[PDB]
Amino acid sequence: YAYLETVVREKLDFDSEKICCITLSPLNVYCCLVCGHYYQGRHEKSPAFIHSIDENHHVFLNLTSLKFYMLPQNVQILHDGEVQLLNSIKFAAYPTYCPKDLEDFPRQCFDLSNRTYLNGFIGFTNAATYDYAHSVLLLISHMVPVRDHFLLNHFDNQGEFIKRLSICVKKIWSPKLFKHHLSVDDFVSYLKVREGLNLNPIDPRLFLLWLFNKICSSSNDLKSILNHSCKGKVKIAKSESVTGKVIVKPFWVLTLDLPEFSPFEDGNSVDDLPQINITKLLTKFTKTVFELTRLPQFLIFHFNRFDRNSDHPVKNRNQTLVEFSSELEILHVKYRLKANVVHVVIGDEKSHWITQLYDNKSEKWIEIDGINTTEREAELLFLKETFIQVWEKQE
Ligand SMILES: [Zn+2]
Repeated sequence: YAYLETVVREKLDFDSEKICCITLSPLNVYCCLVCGHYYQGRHEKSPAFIHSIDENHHVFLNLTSLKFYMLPQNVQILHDGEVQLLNSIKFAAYPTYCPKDLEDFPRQCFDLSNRTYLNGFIGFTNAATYDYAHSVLLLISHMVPVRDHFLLNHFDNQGEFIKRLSICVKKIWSPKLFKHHLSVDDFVSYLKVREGLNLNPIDPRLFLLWLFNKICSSSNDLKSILNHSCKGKVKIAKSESVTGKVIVKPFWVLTLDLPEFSPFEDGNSVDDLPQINITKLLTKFTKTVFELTRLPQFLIFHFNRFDRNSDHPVKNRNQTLVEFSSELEILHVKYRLKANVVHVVIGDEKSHWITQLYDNKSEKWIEIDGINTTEREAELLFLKETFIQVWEKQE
């Protein structure tokens, strides 16, 4: 254990692509726990073994089996579980939870630089590229029954996609992060390279639908939980008694169409701009007849901002001001707002996506924009352009 004082936790990032930085191989990759680079190991002549002699760095983590090794001794560090430093590092690579930990989530935590964060309510690097994916991962990680299943189970038997996704969800909730933000560049890049994710354009709705469908085709357990918790159903219906066509359509996400909008009208006050209350968008179902015949525990709405089959879809998007508060009722079933994905503008204008999430325990809204988090007031959330919302059914 003499070498454990050489470990430098601040250099360790386990969100990176798991490849050897010398051979670019993904096979048998180790992380050097002194400098944090990855090396294929661990036999003589391997990059990790050579690194250990030439750079004088001797403590490694096998990134696949999570066992610790001394090199060039080439011996496993046993009882790594009794060693605080080692527990800490193994937890950074693969957070573990028991049911009672979840009872005190979320809570204020501190990263290694003593920056405080509320666990589960953290941001992500490279929002310029992956903001649409950050919002979707946060949404699904904050649906308690889905989150709990990912945090408390292991997924070595359900294929590479489900294992990688489970690890993202486990890190999103980690109360012991070394730094208070995550990278999911490699996860999203893996989806494009190996799981055929190739939508262009893409946005939080298209990616949420893709990700729910991919989860369902990959895991029978998660399929049954998403089907039960998230999947709604709409029924559309119209001397000789005709019964008339009845379609029952399941949905993950219910699209609410906004009133016709002209991008060329300008004004200098909010009362000059079009507005509509969310309850009025739902009139369709609460007044051919449309009915929500299955109301899920989590009801996800999409506000149809974009006409993608016309020129400059972002610039010409429907900017009707959608008004909502934190509660809603649909034919006597009450819901409370839990998540709000907002569209921000930064050839066409470019979309940027930010995610606001509700914490029941402290009763605060936290807005996650890139790695920044800011509290927001509930009554003013609707002033930004809402795109997707998650509502949770109340007893
Ligand atoms: Zn090193």
